[PDB]
Amino acid sequence: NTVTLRADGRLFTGWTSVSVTRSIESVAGYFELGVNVPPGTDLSGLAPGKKFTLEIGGQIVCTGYIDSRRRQMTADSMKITVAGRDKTADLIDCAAVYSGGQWKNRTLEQIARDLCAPYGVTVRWELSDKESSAAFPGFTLDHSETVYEALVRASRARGVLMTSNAAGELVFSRAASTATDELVLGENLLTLDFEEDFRDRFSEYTVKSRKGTATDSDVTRYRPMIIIADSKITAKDAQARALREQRRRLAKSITFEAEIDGWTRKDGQLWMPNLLVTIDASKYAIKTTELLVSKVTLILNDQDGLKTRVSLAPREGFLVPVESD
Amino acid sequence: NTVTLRADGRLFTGWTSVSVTRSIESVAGYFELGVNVPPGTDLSGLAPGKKFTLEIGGQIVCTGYIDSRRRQMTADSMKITVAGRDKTADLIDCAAVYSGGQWKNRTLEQIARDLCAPYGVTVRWELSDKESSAAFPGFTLDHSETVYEALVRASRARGVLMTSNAAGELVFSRAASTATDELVLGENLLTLDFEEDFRDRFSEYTVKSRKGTATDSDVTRYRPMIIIADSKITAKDAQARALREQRRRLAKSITFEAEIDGWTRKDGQLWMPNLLVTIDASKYAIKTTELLVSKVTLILNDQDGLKTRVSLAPREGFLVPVESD
Amino acid sequence: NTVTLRADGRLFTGWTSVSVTRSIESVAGYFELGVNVPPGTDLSGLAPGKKFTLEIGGQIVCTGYIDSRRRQMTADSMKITVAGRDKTADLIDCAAVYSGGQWKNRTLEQIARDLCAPYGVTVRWELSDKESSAAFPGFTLDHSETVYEALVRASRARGVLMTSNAAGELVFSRAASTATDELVLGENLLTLDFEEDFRDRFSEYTVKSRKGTATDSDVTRYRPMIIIADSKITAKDAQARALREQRRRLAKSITFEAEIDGWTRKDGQLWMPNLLVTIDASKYAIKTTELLVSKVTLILNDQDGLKTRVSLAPREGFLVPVESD
Repeated sequence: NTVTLRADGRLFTGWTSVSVTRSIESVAGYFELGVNVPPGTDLSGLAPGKKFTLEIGGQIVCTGYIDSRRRQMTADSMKITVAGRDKTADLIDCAAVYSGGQWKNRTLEQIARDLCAPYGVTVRWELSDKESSAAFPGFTLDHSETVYEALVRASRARGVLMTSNAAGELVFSRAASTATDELVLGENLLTLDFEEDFRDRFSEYTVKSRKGTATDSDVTRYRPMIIIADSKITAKDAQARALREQRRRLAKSITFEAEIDGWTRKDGQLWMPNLLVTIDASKYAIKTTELLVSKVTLILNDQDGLKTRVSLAPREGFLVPVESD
Repeated sequence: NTVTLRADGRLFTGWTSVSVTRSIESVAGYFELGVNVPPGTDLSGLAPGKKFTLEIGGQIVCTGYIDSRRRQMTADSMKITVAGRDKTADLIDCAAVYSGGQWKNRTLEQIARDLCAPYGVTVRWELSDKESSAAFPGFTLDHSETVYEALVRASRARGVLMTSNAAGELVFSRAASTATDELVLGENLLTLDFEEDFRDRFSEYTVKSRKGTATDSDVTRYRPMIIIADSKITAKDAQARALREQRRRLAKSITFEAEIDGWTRKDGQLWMPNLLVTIDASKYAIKTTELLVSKVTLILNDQDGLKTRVSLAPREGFLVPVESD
Repeated sequence: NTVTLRADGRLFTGWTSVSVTRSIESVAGYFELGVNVPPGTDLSGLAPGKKFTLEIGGQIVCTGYIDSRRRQMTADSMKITVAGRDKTADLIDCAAVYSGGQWKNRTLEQIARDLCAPYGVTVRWELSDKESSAAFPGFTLDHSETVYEALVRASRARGVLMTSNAAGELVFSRAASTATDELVLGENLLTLDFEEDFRDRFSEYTVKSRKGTATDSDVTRYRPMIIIADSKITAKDAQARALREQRRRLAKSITFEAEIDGWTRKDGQLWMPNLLVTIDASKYAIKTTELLVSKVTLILNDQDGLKTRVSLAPREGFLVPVESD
């Protein structure tokens, strides 16, 4: 639909270039808009630091602060490029700070609340299982680490994913488990780039003399990878690390890059990551099972048209094994 | 004007490709010339290692040694590319060596003299204040560090910049403080690319439990960055490091990339870095204060013409805070 | 001639894109084939993990496992790209594993046998001198290092090169010493790119207080490089390391990139690395001595034709100095 940027209380529309990205791998979506402006156009509202809201046809798709403003000019004209990120960008950028220094008997959601507080970021817990909500006997910050880094460690200790959403909140969840969309070649799926790469896949991963391992049945030949770990590591944290490794490789090994027509799914909602979907390219013998959308890039160009780039990988690659500490 | 390369005592002119760069960030300017040569052309003088002098319309703009020679040929023709750097390149490349191993009650200028001596590089002290010239009770080299690295540490201990000039001398100074040129869009300024990027800017920088901090008023929201430092660090060396960090980010955050017509300034001199200037792009509401030229690239191409690329950033980004050791 | 890929027992031909690379620097040649396929084409045999044999006009040029399969499709057509490497790729990828953990009085060839065994890779010893075959009083693996890394250390301890060949075997040898081919500009040599770069060349290299050095007569001015090494290092392992450094720089400093017509040498054999050759570009005053082929890339494209890319550097750059441990 129509792209609108709400900044400095003002409203900006008419962008000739648009690119909005959001992925699981990150705790912050990114956006970038472009357009040529006639001399004498006030751009005071698109200044870095300005609070913004990025809307499309109405529904908000990103809220945070403007990161950058670029003006390229000649005697004749000027091209402006504005870029920003979800409020959660501060968590990725800045140090973890907590009046105390640690927590006692506090859950992940609770520790996140505290870390997020000074950044004015709200935490969104979308889990309803006992394991993930279990409290941490104790949790301590690690010298100057970012909020994001501290939370990766705690979230990893609870086997949950951390992401962000429009509105700019920190969301805790797990890879979608129910398929809700279908990509069909020739219809909503304009182009599909399916890549199966085993260069970094191993038959068995062994961490460190304590030890633990994870195997990968898809790798037909003997291909071991050894990971050196701390001497004092549970047979559990070993098996977990090993497994994390196997899944990370799976994720990067089996991938689909799809070009969708338009920006919305069948149900009208805008494409977003963490959606389980299926692909049908039968014409080329390709019909897939459950693929998780790891990333989405909504673009608008003159030589690209209104398209969405969707990256997908096996759901299993995004399950977070439980690792202590 | 006309580009001439004086090498092996000979004189070479007629280059079809020319690119000469000099920036504050470095202690050595770089150059590269190109041209197609008819079979049977002696290029023995453009051999790597050959001492050279690069002149433009007369005035020398770079002197050092040829670093490389490239010949690309077909049955029909050959394209030659020669590249070199100021004599000071050796200081960036090679180990710091000193018959003794340390100095006692010696100034920065004096320590530089010694380190530069074996490389046949002359030191140019362009400072006349007591602080910068203060002698070092003691100064010691650090296992295999380069001349450049040793001098960065000592120059940092005196809050001064280190650069090179035509003639290839090591120059000590501070960011220019007097504006002497004006870039006007449509006139001498053909194109301007103004970039304001706050992705790496923080509201406060804190180094390390000793501590010290520096804030950045331009960053409206709470965005802290913690820098872990040695336990035994002065409240001074802490505040200094913190401040260095703030300025380095400023430098990379607010930048202008300008395309100037020709190679000379209004007063006839060739463009060079460390010049305080002002920019006027009023047509697009842009009129700036004092910007320091951090880099200059003089180019000559068939599809570029005779132009100069000038990179500018706030002067304050280039002031060197005093840090001990 | 004709490019055929034997995979899954099947035979695939008609590739529109072909690129096969092999270089000394590596223990595994790489290949990649491309072609557009009509809907309904079975590609089950080109699946990652599949054992393959890459033949050209008959003679095999690479044998190993398929690493990747890529399918790019639109409603209209699909482009397939398959890539693989010599069997030896596993040695570069995987951990060194040995039922014991060490060897006693075993030669390089023997240690390689053992390390290679679980990967089903056969060792090819092409040396007949006493030094290289001398047994190691003792040799021990180093926590999780790859087979390739363990063997680099042992092969370095014997001054020999390690490479791979078609058939996918691990070969031990030394840089070819007899010239067997001549590249002549205008004839078999279509284009030549000769680069002489001294930016990373030093007059003297000194390792670490034990010490040892190597000089480089080609560097006319004083340019020292110091390499910090372990305190307990022989005056021998010092001189050796220093020399390795000098040769590595030589290799990257004086280089020729040549475009050969076709894929075969004069004697009919396909171009391969580790061939001593001479170049004659007299038309441009260039007639070289003995250059070693460090790499070869056999390509077939629509806008490139049937060509071979040959990279060459001074033979001396590839002699492996003896370093203990």
